[PDB]
Amino acid sequence: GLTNPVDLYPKPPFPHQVQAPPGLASRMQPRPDHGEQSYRGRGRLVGRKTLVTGGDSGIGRAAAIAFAREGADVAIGYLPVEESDAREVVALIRAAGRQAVALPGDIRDETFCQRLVARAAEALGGLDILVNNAARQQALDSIGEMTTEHFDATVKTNLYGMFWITKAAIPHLPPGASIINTTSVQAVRASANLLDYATTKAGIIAFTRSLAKQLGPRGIRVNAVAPGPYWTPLQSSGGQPPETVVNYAAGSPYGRPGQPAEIAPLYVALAASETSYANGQVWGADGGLGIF
Amino acid sequence: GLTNPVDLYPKPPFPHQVQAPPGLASRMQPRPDHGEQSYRGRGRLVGRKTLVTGGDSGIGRAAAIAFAREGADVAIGYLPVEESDAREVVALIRAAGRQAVALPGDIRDETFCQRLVARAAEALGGLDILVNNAARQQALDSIGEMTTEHFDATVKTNLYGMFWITKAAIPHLPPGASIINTTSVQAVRASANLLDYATTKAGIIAFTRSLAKQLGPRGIRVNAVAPGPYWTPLQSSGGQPPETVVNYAAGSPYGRPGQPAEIAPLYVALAASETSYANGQVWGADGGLGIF
Amino acid sequence: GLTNPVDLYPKPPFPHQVQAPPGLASRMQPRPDHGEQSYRGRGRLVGRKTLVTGGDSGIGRAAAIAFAREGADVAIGYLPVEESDAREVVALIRAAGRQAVALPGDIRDETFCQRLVARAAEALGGLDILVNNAARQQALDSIGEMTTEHFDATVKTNLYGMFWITKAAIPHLPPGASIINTTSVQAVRASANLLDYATTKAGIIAFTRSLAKQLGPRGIRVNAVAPGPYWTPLQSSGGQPPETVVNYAAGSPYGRPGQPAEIAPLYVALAASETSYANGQVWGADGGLGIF
Amino acid sequence: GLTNPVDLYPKPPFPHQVQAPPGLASRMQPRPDHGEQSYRGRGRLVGRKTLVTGGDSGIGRAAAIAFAREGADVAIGYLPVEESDAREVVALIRAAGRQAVALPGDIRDETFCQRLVARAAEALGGLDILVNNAARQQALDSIGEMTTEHFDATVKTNLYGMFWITKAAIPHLPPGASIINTTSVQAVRASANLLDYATTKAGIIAFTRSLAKQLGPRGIRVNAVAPGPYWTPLQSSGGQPPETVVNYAAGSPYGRPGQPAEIAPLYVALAASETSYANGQVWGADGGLGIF
Ligand SMILES: NC(=O)c1ccc[n+]([C@@H]2O[C@H](COP(=O)([O-])OP(=O)(O)OC[C@H]3O[C@@H](n4cnc5c(N)ncnc54)[C@H](O)[C@@H]3O)[C@@H](O)[C@H]2O)c1
Ligand SMILES: NC(=O)c1ccc[n+]([C@@H]2O[C@H](COP(=O)([O-])OP(=O)(O)OC[C@H]3O[C@@H](n4cnc5c(N)ncnc54)[C@H](O)[C@@H]3O)[C@@H](O)[C@H]2O)c1
Ligand SMILES: NC(=O)c1ccc[n+]([C@@H]2O[C@H](COP(=O)([O-])OP(=O)(O)OC[C@H]3O[C@@H](n4cnc5c(N)ncnc54)[C@H](O)[C@@H]3O)[C@@H](O)[C@H]2O)c1
Ligand SMILES: NC(=O)c1ccc[n+]([C@@H]2O[C@H](COP(=O)([O-])OP(=O)(O)OC[C@H]3O[C@@H](n4cnc5c(N)ncnc54)[C@H](O)[C@@H]3O)[C@@H](O)[C@H]2O)c1
Ligand SMILES: [Mg+2]
Ligand SMILES: [Mg+2]
Ligand SMILES: [Mg+2]
Ligand SMILES: [Mg+2]
Repeated sequence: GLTNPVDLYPKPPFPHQVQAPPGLASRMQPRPDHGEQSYRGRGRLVGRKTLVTGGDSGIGRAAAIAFAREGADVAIGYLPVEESDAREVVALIRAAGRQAVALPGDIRDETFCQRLVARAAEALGGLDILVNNAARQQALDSIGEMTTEHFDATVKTNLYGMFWITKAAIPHLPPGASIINTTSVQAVRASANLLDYATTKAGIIAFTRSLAKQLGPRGIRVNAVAPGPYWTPLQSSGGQPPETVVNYAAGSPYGRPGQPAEIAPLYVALAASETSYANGQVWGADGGLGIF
Repeated sequence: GLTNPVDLYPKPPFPHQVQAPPGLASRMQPRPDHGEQSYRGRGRLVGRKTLVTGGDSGIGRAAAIAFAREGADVAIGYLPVEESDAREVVALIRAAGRQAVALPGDIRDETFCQRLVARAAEALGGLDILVNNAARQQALDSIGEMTTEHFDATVKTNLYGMFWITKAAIPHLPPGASIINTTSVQAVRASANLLDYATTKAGIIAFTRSLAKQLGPRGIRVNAVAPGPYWTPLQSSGGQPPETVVNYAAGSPYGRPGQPAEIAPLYVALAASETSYANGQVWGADGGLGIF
Repeated sequence: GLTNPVDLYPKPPFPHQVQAPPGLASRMQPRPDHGEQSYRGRGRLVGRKTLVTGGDSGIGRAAAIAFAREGADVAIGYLPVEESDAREVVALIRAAGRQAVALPGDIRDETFCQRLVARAAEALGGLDILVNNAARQQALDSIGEMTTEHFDATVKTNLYGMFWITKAAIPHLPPGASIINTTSVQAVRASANLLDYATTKAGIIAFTRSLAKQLGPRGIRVNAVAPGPYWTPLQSSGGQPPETVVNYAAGSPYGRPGQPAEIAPLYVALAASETSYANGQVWGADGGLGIF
Repeated sequence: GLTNPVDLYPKPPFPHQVQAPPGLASRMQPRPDHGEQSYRGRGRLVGRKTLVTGGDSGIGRAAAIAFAREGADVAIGYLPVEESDAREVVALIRAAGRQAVALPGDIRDETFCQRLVARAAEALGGLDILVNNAARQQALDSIGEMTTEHFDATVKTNLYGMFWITKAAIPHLPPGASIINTTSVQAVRASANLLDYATTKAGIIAFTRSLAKQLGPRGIRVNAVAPGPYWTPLQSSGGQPPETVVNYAAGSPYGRPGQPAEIAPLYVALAASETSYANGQVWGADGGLGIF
């Protein structure tokens, strides 16, 4: 049946709240909806072998839950401090009857990126969906406040980590495989307070489009997803200022931010074998901002 | 299982072939694949009520087949000369166990656009997916060859028809409904020989994004699909020069054009109730050109 | 010397004000600055032969003044009710020592478009800069309020008029000539209240890019300019709602709208013979919105 | 007078030619035209104080020549091996009657970036035009060939160097100053063989747009220039495969690549004080490809 999207999920104002990054979904108010109850699989990805970075919380968690419910085995990356979020996702993947692999570690470390891919492929018996979804986002009002360490941390997480993981993954990927990279509306919106983050998110789009041309001839599709505002720990752990969290997305056409559950369908559609002429695309889901 | 997209469908060279517009799918060599055998529904749109313009052939036919197999009732628009293509789609909708409504007529006629919507809604018992997919595309190498009649025919079909149909449809659309407009990579690629067509396809994107902001607050989502090259009668009936048809998409990353079957998943995903934060988006499927 | 752009021109709030379209610059509060005092020519367009539609006021007036001061002869189009604005521009072109031609008439009339070009070329002794700058902009909050007459008036002014004038002009344009089309940030921003206008402005970009590919081989360059908010009669005569006029561009990085004087340099640079590899471009001047 | 842009400059085929990067303009066949004879200044930047990275050759050299001829003092960065190109630019700046400052060194070195800005500002008596134009571009057909050292060299040159130089420069820039960043059509075209380069060029655009929003309120404008193909040593020293150099831009609307002379007007126009509402823009000059 039909459902009105406007009031399907919570609207601001939200309680004043902050966490140290990367944060925990379980400490947000309200708790985000990653599709734990609502997502019903229909056999769209049976037997696929998936690695999702940042699969413990937020958009990556929603994708991991959906992939498992569609019949795919799922390895998740995350940072060690997020173990309490990650254990929930691992249990949900397993409750869908599929294999879950927990692979915590810092993707700014090149050797860890190599081990992440090797261990995921070994555990799953192969690899044929890669989702580069982990990110650092730390807002700063001025470039004068941005140290080299700040800029480097954002670029190493969001560009180098993706590069190393993707490079390590390609020798495993058979014809028919899919790579999906999470970008952001910030690639275009380029807010004053997200100078380094926006740089990396625009970079991710060109990386996606170039790699799609490179790998298309080998039968591997490479695509990106461009979210607008979603209710995740990235925002309340310093990705946005606190007043922005309280009134998050209040001025958007629905008057509310997205919940991660709502974007999982884009990841399933892009990975599915039937979506065979989608390559090099950036698919947006921004609730009416109309960016991608 | 995994399937290599590169050789899943035919590659050029194709036989020298030309038709008068709008053409018939059954006269193309090879016959296009709209998903007649391959598309399997999974209950994703049960009971939805759909109107697809240009649903007799090509991308619109692939969308109509998929919608019916996902459980939706489907009305199709087309031009009277296309009856032999259209009756096949009516039969496919009925073979999926759903109601089919055949509504031929010329969408450059404002009164016909009003009757099309009124008759579709009356026959289906409502309306909650509208796909503005019909188009005119007639390549010309120079503006000196483009008469006012040429320009007006393209603009009246691709902009005015969409405007009139959409305006008439909105009073029928409940919260939870979806409007999907087919645009083109030509909105950006803007080839020398498609001056009027490219103008209209860029126009369709801004129309989509503006209307998404108007209707989002009312719970209606408005999105666009941007195909790259697909094997359809629009291309061999004057949309492309004949030598381009012979070698169509030969230089693309897969070395082949898309078949309409491959893009149907985008229409299903955009219409599904679960894709509830996709509004004002343009989703491409261009086989690695990397436009949208 | 250096000048701070932030406070170079007036900032809101502006007096409550409205006019019947197309409006008069002389009735705005404050009066707009089209460069009447500030623009100093430097011989950049000596002997060029120009036609500017909407050259009586706003951006077109600023371009006409600059072209004349750079040594070009200038014909201007405008609507008859704007005679009092137009006579000022004609006097300023002539005070720069160049020829001015006043060509009032409605560009929605195909025969007038043909006469406009023929009379401009006859009077000037040729034609080698064409600026399609006239536009209709009438905001409406809902498609339900938008009659066919409303939509048609916007599309006929902004797309058909450009088509007819451009088609009539090309046989006059020698190698080295330039066509410049004014678009808008609305092509991308696509506000809810500018459904028809935004459609046409996106269309203008694809028209520009396609015609550039068509005419590049003949040595004719075709480019577009994408303004952000400028203080012109288009806004207070129904292009924007009244509260928007009072607080116009207050939230932008400078906190003020542009004055037409500020965008004239883009038109001069695009027309100049030295800018010989700019073809098919869209150059923005939006005061930090960062759209084009 | 009018000049036909099509045959104003050389067209392919060009001789088979390759150099080690960064290469020398003097070894290209034919020698590039940076405007040494053609560019005539008109007092548009009198007394400005400029730093151009990569000012020894190519687009940066054309900008440096034009800036000096418009009345600005010019410091140039370059790599020590390019001294024979750089000394010619120093001589051209001095022949225009302005001060030239030669500042060779490697912008991947953060301490050098700080010294570069400090020494330029000290020598010139201030700083008010900064052009981040240096780049690394090394084509590779596959990500398997791209070592971390390759990726890091491109990212450190094109993103970190820009970040460090810009951060060091801002405390010197008074209201009225301009920052201009050279990007590329590759930000959008994203070719298969330019995976790291295209990533950085898209990043540069978002960096530009974000910084424009930060600095606009302080009266500093930040813009980008997006060249299409130009005849420069970056291309024949590994930026393109050798067979592409031989046939460079043969299929474009003019059938020839740009010469650096042709793009200098964009840098002058963006820096000029009169262009006061251009902020956060990307202005293309791609010869009819129609990208930006
Ligand atoms: N939430 C939004 O509004 C929004 C908007 C646009 C784009 N995005 C994108 O969505 C993606 C997912 O973020 P999210 O919003 O779901 O938030 P999230 O905090 O739930 O997910 C980000 C994840 O990144 C991972 N991560 C961060 N640094 C890492 C490191 N050094 N090593 C390993 N893993 C690391 C963490 O595991 C974390 O869970 C990101 O790419 C982000 O850019 C989010
Ligand atoms: N095939 C491609 O390469 C391609 C590429 C990009 C975009 N598109 C878009 O795909 C959409 C569908 O076209 P297609 O390629 O499937 O070709 P198609 O010929 O199968 O479909 C176009 C349909 O338009 C309908 N139509 C045309 N003029 C009409 C009129 N006056 N009144 C009513 N109906 C009318 C016809 O019924 C026709 O079947 C179009 O919007 C087109 O712009 C196609
Ligand atoms: N002012 C802004 O904020 C803004 C922003 C983006 C784009 N633009 C564009 O700038 C261009 C110029 O408008 P402006 O803002 O300088 O306002 P303006 O009112 O000064 O100029 C518009 C002109 O259009 C002409 N015109 C309108 N309908 C016509 C018709 N039927 N026949 C002949 N001429 C007709 C009138 O002569 C009028 O002076 C337009 O193309 C507009 O889309 C303006
Ligand atoms: N030529 C083209 O076709 C083309 C196309 C699009 C964009 N671009 C852009 O144009 C800009 C200028 O390049 P060009 O084509 O004029 O070629 P070029 O080789 O003449 O200039 C590039 C310059 O970069 C400098 N450079 C490189 N690495 C450096 C380092 N580590 N430290 C200091 N300086 C360093 C060198 O001094 C060199 O002269 C670049 O940003 C490039 O991305 C060029
Ligand atoms: Mg987390
Ligand atoms: Mg048909
Ligand atoms: Mg006027
Ligand atoms: Mg050099």
